[PDB]
Amino acid sequence: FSKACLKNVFSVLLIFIYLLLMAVAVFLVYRTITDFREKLKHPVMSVSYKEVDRYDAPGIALYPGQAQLLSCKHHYEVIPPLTSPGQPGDMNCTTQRINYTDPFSNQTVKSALIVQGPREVKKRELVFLQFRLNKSSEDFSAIDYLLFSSFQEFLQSPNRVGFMQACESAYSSWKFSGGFRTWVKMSLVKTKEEDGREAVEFRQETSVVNYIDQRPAAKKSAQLFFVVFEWKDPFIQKVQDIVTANPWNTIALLCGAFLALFKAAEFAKLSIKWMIKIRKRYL
Amino acid sequence: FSKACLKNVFSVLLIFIYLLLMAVAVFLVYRTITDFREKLKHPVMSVSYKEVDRYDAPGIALYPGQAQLLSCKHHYEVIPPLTSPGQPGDMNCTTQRINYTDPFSNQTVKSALIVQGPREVKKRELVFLQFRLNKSSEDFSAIDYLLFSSFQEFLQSPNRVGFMQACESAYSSWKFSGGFRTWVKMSLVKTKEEDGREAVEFRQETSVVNYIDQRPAAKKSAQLFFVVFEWKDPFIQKVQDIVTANPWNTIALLCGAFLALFKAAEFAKLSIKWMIKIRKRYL
Amino acid sequence: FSKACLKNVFSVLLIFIYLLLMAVAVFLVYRTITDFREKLKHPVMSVSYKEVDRYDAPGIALYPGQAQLLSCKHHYEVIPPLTSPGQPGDMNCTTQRINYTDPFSNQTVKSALIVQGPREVKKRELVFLQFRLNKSSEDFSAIDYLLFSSFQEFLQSPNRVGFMQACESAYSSWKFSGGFRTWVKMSLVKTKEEDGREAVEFRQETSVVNYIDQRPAAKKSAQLFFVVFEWKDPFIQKVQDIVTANPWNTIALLCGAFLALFKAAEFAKLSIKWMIKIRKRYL
Ligand SMILES: *[C@@H]1O[C@H](CO)[C@@H](O)[C@H](O)[C@H]1NC(C)=O
Ligand SMILES: *[C@@H]1O[C@H](CO)[C@@H](O)[C@H](O)[C@H]1NC(C)=O
Ligand SMILES: *[C@@H]1O[C@H](CO)[C@@H](O)[C@H](O)[C@H]1NC(C)=O
Ligand SMILES: *[C@@H]1O[C@H](CO)[C@@H](O)[C@H](O)[C@H]1NC(C)=O
Ligand SMILES: *[C@@H]1O[C@H](CO)[C@@H](O)[C@H](O)[C@H]1NC(C)=O
Ligand SMILES: *[C@@H]1O[C@H](CO)[C@@H](O)[C@H](O)[C@H]1NC(C)=O
Ligand SMILES: *[C@@H]1O[C@H](CO)[C@@H](O)[C@H](O)[C@H]1NC(C)=O
Ligand SMILES: *[C@@H]1O[C@H](CO)[C@@H](O)[C@H](O)[C@H]1NC(C)=O
Ligand SMILES: *[C@@H]1O[C@H](CO)[C@@H](O)[C@H](O)[C@H]1NC(C)=O
Ligand SMILES: *[C@@H]1O[C@H](CO)[C@@H](O)[C@H](O)[C@H]1NC(C)=O
Ligand SMILES: *[C@@H]1O[C@H](CO)[C@@H](O)[C@H](O)[C@H]1NC(C)=O
Ligand SMILES: *[C@@H]1O[C@H](CO)[C@@H](O)[C@H](O)[C@H]1NC(C)=O
Repeated sequence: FSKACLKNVFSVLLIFIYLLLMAVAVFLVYRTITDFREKLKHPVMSVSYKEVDRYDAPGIALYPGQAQLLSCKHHYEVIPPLTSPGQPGDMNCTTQRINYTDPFSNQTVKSALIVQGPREVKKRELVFLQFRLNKSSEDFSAIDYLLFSSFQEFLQSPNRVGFMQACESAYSSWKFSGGFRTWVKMSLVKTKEEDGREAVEFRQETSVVNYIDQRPAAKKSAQLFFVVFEWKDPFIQKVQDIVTANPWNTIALLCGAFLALFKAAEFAKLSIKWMIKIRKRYL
Repeated sequence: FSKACLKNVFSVLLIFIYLLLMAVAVFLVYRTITDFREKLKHPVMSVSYKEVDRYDAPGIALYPGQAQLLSCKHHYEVIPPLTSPGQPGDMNCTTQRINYTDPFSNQTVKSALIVQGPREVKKRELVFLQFRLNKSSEDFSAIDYLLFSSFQEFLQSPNRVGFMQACESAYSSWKFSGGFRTWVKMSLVKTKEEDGREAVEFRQETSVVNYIDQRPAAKKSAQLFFVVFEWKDPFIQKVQDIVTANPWNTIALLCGAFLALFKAAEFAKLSIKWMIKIRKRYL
Repeated sequence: FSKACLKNVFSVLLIFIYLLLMAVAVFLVYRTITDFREKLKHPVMSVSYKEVDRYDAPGIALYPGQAQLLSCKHHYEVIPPLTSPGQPGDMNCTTQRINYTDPFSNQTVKSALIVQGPREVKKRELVFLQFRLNKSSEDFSAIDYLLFSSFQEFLQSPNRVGFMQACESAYSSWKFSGGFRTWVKMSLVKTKEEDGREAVEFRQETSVVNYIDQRPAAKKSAQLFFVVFEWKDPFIQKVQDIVTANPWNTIALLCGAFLALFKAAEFAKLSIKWMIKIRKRYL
């Protein structure tokens, strides 16, 4: 009746209390393990993928030098035929300009043009950029570009100079050539270091397409650069410490270890009792 | 004797029965967990690789437009020197032609030429294709291609039109340029969605090689396209829900949780008995 | 006092002995499982990443044929402007030459030039190579290259001929074109087979940049090849058998299975005692 129900309730709450205590002990051991692992250098890391409905707009830092940005536009899955190559027109995108001292030599000041990238991967959104360089005594006509995760973070950055140097430290620098159109499909990788900081890196796939110049031969001295930026897939890659990335495996291992210790203690007590009984029976 | 053996057999079969019951309960809990997980959106997914002796022949959907397929051939690890570039000859491969309305605009009807790809990765099998385009008023001379997993599935597809649209929805579209030879190394990725459907995607690595035209200057108006398709490695990538991909980790976690619950119940019973005995001894 | 301390010490050492025995049994079962898995063909494999402070210098096997290696140099993050393209000069790197019969046809003897690659990824170390080919009646001007893990291993190899054939068996062969500069970012993948042997493979990302030739028109007959080699990131990928790569998950599963078996045995004994008591009470 009432007494049996009260006893059952007391037993259930005591079970819950002991479960809470066991969870606390297991969590403390896991916290100790993670604290030890965080101070290791070069640990083994695991990989995971996560799908996104829409991407945060990335930042494309271009280094045209003397080349003038002729045109930048947003398109969906297709680029309409060029109205007049080599002519300025239709320049309407979110762009910023930043000068910063190169972190590797300190002799050269890099001037970068930051462009907001595309967001809608599931609609094949494209950012199409056209540059024109009048003349250059240098060989290997190319424009260098760099990719970073967020344009908004750069916009609200307190420094905006150390941000660009930190971006240059990342391994996301490439070049695209003149006289060609480069289709770039970018992929996002995020690595979680033991300090808690996130390092963002970009993979790329490229398609290089020759450009046919029907402009007059007198106008062929200038060089035209065409580049297209889009997201390859809605999957973001995440590299994280193998123990920290999957806490549940370590929790299961620790629970098994504790239960094994309890079992071993019970067997030791049983063996002690057995030996005591054997000694008593013998003498 | 007989009685002891019978008792031992009964105990062993009872142990097996209880093990079956525990396995049934653990499987039911795992099934409930997976049913909950399947209705989540954008979960964390794990990656695995599997080696294959031979590949299923893929489907290469090319969009030449006005370009004529001059030649297609299968080679092993090397391509013999061209007998006569720009001339038709040696066109012998499994090819099919399909017209379908583009799923993104519905104004344009895409005409695709499907080619059966290579299978023997361990023999470096190559599919070599040569196209020729007489003239084109458009710039950016390129031919678009798409990759899908199985040519046989397309061959036996009941629709053959929705199949191509679904393939176009996948993120496996690229282009290759004229006046160059493009060596394409493809890699296969298969993603298992929670609905049970498999999404197939292709990664690519490209080598672009300039083509030297020794044909007469009067014949240089036409543009030549050369493309090579082969498998990069015998490893197929598989991306799957992290809980579903490794059921054994979840099984171990659930077994540990159940044993912890049993241990907690035993400790609660022991504590109840201890307190009852203490109360009896005190008064 | 002394007796209680001695009893506690004996109990603790017996607990340790039983824990050692349980660990031995679990390790034996895991060893049996791994021995069974090692004889499987095409198993499921997991992936992990490991960071490195510095890379072991790789081996770049180039196949110039009739092209002469004009220049090879080591640079950090930037290549100074060319003093005089097409002219020999500044050839100072660790290079070796090897002839070996091709393992696929045995009719052709491949002559390879091995170059020691870069090591310091965190300093963006670059290996820059320039070749010059006087004339060639063949089309598709390209130079084939292959990548292998260690130059030192090739240097101390007892055979040096079977080593190159085994390297050619690996899926790390590409080409780079003349009249262009190819920036190659390489990534290292190591696969552990069940036999214990390690297979090394290379991924690559390429940037192709057009080269502007201001040399006199009489000197344009020769073709110039420019290639740059560097490491993309300090992360090495490792693909290994899923059971062997994460032994701790299997250890946790086996510990849970053993504890479940012990629990089932205890429940069977309790049920046997219950039924015996019920039979005694009834009659
Ligand atoms: C495009 O440019 C025009 C003028 O250059 C501007 O008024 C318009 O807002 C721009 N649209 C977008 C989407 O950038
Ligand atoms: C940045 O440097 C460029 C020259 O490279 C020049 O426009 C000026 O010095 C700087 N621009 C601004 C807006 O500070
Ligand atoms: C360049 O200047 C920066 C900041 O003053 C310094 O940290 C770096 O060591 C310098 N590099 C040299 C002197 O090579
Ligand atoms: C530089 O480019 C402009 C295009 O904005 C062109 O009008 C001008 O003629 C070019 N300079 C020379 C010297 O041709
Ligand atoms: C190659 O083509 C010829 C005729 O064009 C045909 O008879 C032969 O069967 C073809 N072989 C292959 C392997 O496609
Ligand atoms: C497909 O379209 C092409 C024109 O693009 C033309 O051959 C014809 O209309 C269609 N071919 C077939 C076989 O239905
Ligand atoms: C194109 O037509 C298809 C099928 O009729 C339709 O689903 C799609 O919304 C249309 N797109 C438009 C009207 O932009
Ligand atoms: C079109 O290509 C064919 C090759 O099949 C060639 O004979 C013909 O002359 C070309 N057309 C023109 C107008 O040159
Ligand atoms: C560069 O070459 C010169 C002579 O060609 C040689 O003396 C020097 O040791 C070389 N340095 C390096 C770093 O290879
Ligand atoms: C290797 O072959 C080349 C010709 O391809 C020639 O130098 C010679 O036969 C061999 N060289 C050496 C050093 O054995
Ligand atoms: C080429 O020679 C090698 C070694 O003698 C042999 O293993 C291979 O089968 C040969 N290939 C042929 C005859 O096609
Ligand atoms: C071959 O190349 C050399 C450069 O070392 C050059 O001097 C020579 O003239 C070339 N041969 C011919 C036939 O031009």
